[PDB]
Parts: sequence; C-alpha cells; structure tokens
Amino acid sequence: MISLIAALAVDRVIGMENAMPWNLPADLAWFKRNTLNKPVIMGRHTWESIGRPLPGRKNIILSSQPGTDDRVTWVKSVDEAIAACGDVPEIMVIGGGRVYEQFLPKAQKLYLTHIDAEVEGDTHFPDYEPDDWESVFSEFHDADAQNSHSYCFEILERR
Ligand SMILES: NC(=O)c1ccc[n+]([C@@H]2O[C@H](COP(=O)([O-])OP(=O)(O)OC[C@H]3O[C@@H](n4cnc5c(N)ncnc54)[C@H](OP(=O)(O)O)[C@@H]3O)[C@@H](O)[C@H]2O)c1
Ligand SMILES: Nc1nc(=O)c2nc(CNc3ccc(C(=O)N[C@@H](CCC(=O)O)C(=O)O)cc3)cnc2[nH]1
Ligand SMILES: [Ca+2]
Ligand SMILES: [Ca+2]
Repeated sequence: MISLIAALAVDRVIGMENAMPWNLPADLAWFKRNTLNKPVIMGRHTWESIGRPLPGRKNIILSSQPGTDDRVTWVKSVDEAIAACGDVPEIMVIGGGRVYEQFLPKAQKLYLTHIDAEVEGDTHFPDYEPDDWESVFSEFHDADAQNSHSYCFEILERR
C-alpha cells in the first residue's frame, strides 16, 4: 500500500523557499509516529530541506542524477522507488510537491494535517478530488504553549 503524509497550511501551501515556515512539534511527533520503521520516499529538494537521514526509516530519495550520500538510497524513477521499498505493508511518501503529484494516483491513504496558518508559499499539495476519498479519522487541537496554530489530523482512505 502507498500512503502520502503531509502538513497543509491554508490554500494547500506546504513550503516556502525550501523550508516549512511553522513550528508545530505536535505535528512532527505525529509524522514520526506514522513513519517510524517504514520506508519513506522523498524528492531531492525535500531531502535537502530535512538535511539528514530520518533515523529508524528506510530513506529513499528520488533524483534524476547520481546520489551524493550513501546513508540513503537514491533512485531515478517512481517505479524504481517503489521497488526499492521491498515487500512492506505500507510505503510512506513524504513529499515534496512534485513527488506528491506523481504518487497521488497510486496511493490508498492520505495522512493530512490541516494547519490553521496563513503562509505565503511556493509549494502546494495536489488538488485532490473530494469524492474519491473518505475521511476515517479526524482530531482537532487548539493552539497551546508549544504549538502556535490550531491543527487537525485527518486520515483519508481511497473509496
Ligand atoms: N508540509 C509538508 O508536509 C511538506 C512535506 C515535504 C516537503 N515539503 C516542502 O516541499 C518543498 C519541496 O517540494 P518540491 O516540489 O520543490 O520538491 P520535491 O518534490 O521534494 O523534489 C523534487 C525533486 O525530486 C526529484 N524527482 C521528483 N520526481 C522524480 C522522478 N519521477 N524521477 C526522478 N527524480 C524525481 C527531482 O530531483 P532532481 O532535480 O535532482 O532530478 C526533483 O527536482 C519544500 O518547500 C519543502 O519544505 C513540505
Ligand atoms: N504531517 C507532516 N508534518 C511535517 O512536518 C512533514 N514534513 C515533511 C518533510 N519534512 C520534514 C522535516 C523534518 C522532519 C523531522 O526532523 N522529523 C523527525 C523528528 C520528529 C519530532 O520532532 O518528533 C523524525 O524523526 O521524524 C521530518 C520531515 C513531510 N511530511 C510531513 N508531514
Ligand atoms: Ca504540471
Ligand atoms: Ca497559506
């Protein structure tokens, strides 16, 4: 099974200048709890943004050119990225915008955090069709001393 996981601010904005301009450790914790001990597939810009391998995960990086770090696995196509995950129950796709667009039609489940934050951005999650998905989990949280915006964790499954 292929799943996407992403955090979306207003108007589906997911990044600006190769960074994520919010700070929500509650959402980083959700990300870790949902990805740990799974393979993660990401694009080269997201790799550069994160800046280091994500421990306890098989990191798979898409790039059309040769890899530059043997702490991670580098592949050159969507089909090769999937294959390098081996026979696992769940493959997590962790972005960015260009990678999410390609994996969207292949995926069975979306783990989306909806952040109540107004962000000028230059990267957007794909414009996904409502009718194709069913929401199986949602959980709203107000802002607090650690998390400066409200946020909702949703899980959707493909109908
Ligand atoms: N809010 C969130 O959850 C979230 C999650 C992830 C990322 N982000 C953000 O998203 C932004 C990055 O997104 P992005 O769209 O610019 O970049 P990206 O999708 O992360 O990376 C794009 C790059 O991946 C490689 N790639 C993609 N598809 C490929 C394919 N089919 N075959 C070979 N290589 C392929 C290419 O690398 P080469 O140019 O080397 O060929 C390409 O330029 C950043 O702002 C980041 O902070 C936000
Ligand atoms: N829900 C969600 N939130 C995100 O922030 C997010 N970010 C990306 C890509 N960027 C990032 C940036 C940092 C880390 C990171 O350092 N995570 C650590 C620590 C989590 C924590 O603070 O507890 C990890 O081990 O997962 C992961 C992905 C992809 N999907 C996401 N999905
Ligand atoms: Ca296009
Ligand atoms: Ca915004």
